Amino acid sequence: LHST
Amino acid sequence: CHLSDLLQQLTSVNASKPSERGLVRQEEAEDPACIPIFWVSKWVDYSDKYGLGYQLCDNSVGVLFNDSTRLILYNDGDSLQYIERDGTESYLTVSSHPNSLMKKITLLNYFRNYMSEHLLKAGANITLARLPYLRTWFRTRSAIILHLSNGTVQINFFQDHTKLILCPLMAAVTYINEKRDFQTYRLSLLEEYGCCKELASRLRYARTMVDKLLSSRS
Repeated sequence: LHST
Repeated sequence: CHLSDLLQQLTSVNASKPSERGLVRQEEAEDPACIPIFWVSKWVDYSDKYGLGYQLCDNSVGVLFNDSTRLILYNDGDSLQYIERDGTESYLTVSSHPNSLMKKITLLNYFRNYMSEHLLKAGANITLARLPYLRTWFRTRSAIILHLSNGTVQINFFQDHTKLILCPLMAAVTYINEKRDFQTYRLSLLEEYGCCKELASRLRYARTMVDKLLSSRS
């Protein structure tokens, strides 16, 4: 559910 | 849309079979004059309730809400742009906004604080005009696809954390690898000089994703  | 130019550029490079060169000279395809101005450095998928929040590499922040409206906060921390479903833009600020936008401004504030305290910033090792906004996005099992209003398409691959930033106006692609090297190629030169199997595979996936965007609009 969230980035790199 | 520029999506059609992008699809053409990608089908052309992929037709050249760039990983089957007698000698691959991928480094020769790099072009520093094509480094993109804008890409997504962080994102938060909260779309089962509110929508998709993101940060651009200039530290501006945006949300594409589930009602397909957009709110963009510039990197002065106060200037706002609201974009209705049809694309109608209004300009406002956090300090002075219509009360109708209080809920959406509150949500953007939550996203922005979270992305200022938490995630790793993609392309951070690389350095108030027309900001692009998120036109559309979707996710597969292996990647999230982000389509910006200036025509760039970014693809973030979940399993190895690599990323593609595709800019049809420069006919260029930026690849961020596992080690967070940030390399910008001219697509015509990848046609000329070839590239490794890994990047060739991402570019094949990229064409299919751009095809999906084209078959999906409005």
